[PDB]
Amino acid sequence: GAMNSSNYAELFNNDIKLFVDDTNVYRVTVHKTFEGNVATKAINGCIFTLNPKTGHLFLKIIHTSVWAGQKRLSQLAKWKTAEEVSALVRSLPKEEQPKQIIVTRKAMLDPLEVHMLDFPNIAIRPTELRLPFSAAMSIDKLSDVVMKATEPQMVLFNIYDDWLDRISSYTAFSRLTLLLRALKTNEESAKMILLSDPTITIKSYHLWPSFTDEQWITIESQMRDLILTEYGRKYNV
Amino acid sequence: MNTVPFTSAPIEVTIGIDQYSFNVKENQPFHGIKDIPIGHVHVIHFQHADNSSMRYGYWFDCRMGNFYIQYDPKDGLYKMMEERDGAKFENIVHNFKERQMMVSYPKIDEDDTWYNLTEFVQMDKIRKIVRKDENQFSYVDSSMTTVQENELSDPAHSLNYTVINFKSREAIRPGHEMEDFLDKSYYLNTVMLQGIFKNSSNYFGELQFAFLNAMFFGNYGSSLQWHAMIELICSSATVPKHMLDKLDEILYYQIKTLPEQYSDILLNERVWNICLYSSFQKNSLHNTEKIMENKYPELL
Repeated sequence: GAMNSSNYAELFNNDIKLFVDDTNVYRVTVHKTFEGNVATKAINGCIFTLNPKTGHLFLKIIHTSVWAGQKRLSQLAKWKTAEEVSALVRSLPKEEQPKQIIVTRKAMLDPLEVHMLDFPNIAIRPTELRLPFSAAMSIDKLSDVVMKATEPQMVLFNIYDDWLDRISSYTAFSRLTLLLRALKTNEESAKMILLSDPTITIKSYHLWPSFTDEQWITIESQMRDLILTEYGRKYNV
Repeated sequence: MNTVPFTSAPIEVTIGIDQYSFNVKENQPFHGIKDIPIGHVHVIHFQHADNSSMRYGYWFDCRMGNFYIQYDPKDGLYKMMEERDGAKFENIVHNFKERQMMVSYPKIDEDDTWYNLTEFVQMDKIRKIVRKDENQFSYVDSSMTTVQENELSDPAHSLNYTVINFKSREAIRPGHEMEDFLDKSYYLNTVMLQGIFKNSSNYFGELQFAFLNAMFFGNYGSSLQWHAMIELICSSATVPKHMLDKLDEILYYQIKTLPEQYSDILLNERVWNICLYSSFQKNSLHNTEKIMENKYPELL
């Protein structure tokens, strides 16, 4: 059934699984027309497909051309996501195909189940976790490749950089979710914390700065403080 | 006007004949039902007074042979049987009629209800859904499962309704996933109507049979089949005009006949709300929408 805090260790077992987040597939700017009506302009989006055990991120860039002359784009966006995830699974060798796909939004269940009818042994599951994957477009290098794309493109990343050399995938996923939660809650403040010390850089082949174990503890504390500072600013408590 | 004689009535039972029903007392001198209209299928059904568990009964057509009911004290039920000896059967029926030991099928001359519930139902189609080829009549009861229920367990005692599954490779063409899931016209018109049923009459026949088994026996799988066949039409953007007009008449008479007290267990809130208020056909079922809004406004 559904993925929650009770079955959380399941993310880091040796059964291949992918999370799919569709929250950045269909993206628009809302603006006034000359006549004073309102219109949308689509901007490039992405499917966020992540193996939480390995850190492998399959970022399918959704170019604005895929919306041209289409109706009901928020509905189409779920089906285009399911089409591209299905195409990705079919492109992988059998021994790399996931046994489970967990969608972050329940509206993705039917579109993905219908696209994956050919794979009756791949379980399509919702989650009760509130995962901050919408903040993926706050990672500068992911935002850059999406906004520069002139055509549909798949780009592969490791969202954990080299962390798995030093920490388990449970700990790496915890760090990733805390960083994305902070970026989602106060992007400016989160990026300030990540880049305030110019002596710690981002390697060309990485997404995040090259923090030592001790520096990650300080960064992680600063991110929890940002989230609690922001929470006491939202709710006046 | 044909007759279904009873050898006897040794156990107290409520007897149904189509939409009508009668109480018979233990060892009451009851010898059957006369004046049964030729031209229609009929169902004779039973609920024992001492164990209302297992409603059960027999679909038949008096044009296909001479049928009678006889209680079996071993198997503990009223069984339908065929009398091959026409003269013996005529002689039995004449005696029971002369002694007025038979209830008369109580049709009002104005009243087209049974025709309206069975218009497309044919005994030959019933016998393919209910497989027992050595008999010309068909046994159904409360607990019989469908071939679809059995996939998700005795195959011989099953209801072989046509499997309808909206999230199945049968329902969805490769490369038309969104189109085929959101508009089921392909599934209805090409797969089901052209492919399996051959025509709308056979499709409606199965839909009408499913409803009647749901209503008369509280057969859950039958209720699931009735709703699936409604939903497949209502979820199709492209349906022949004659099929929509006929569906509206079929459902009107089904909703009209349903006991008011069983609406809660026989009507699926999600399917009816979707069919009348969200579906492609939300404005195509005027008669059905009006009777549903006036009779079951709570459900909606």
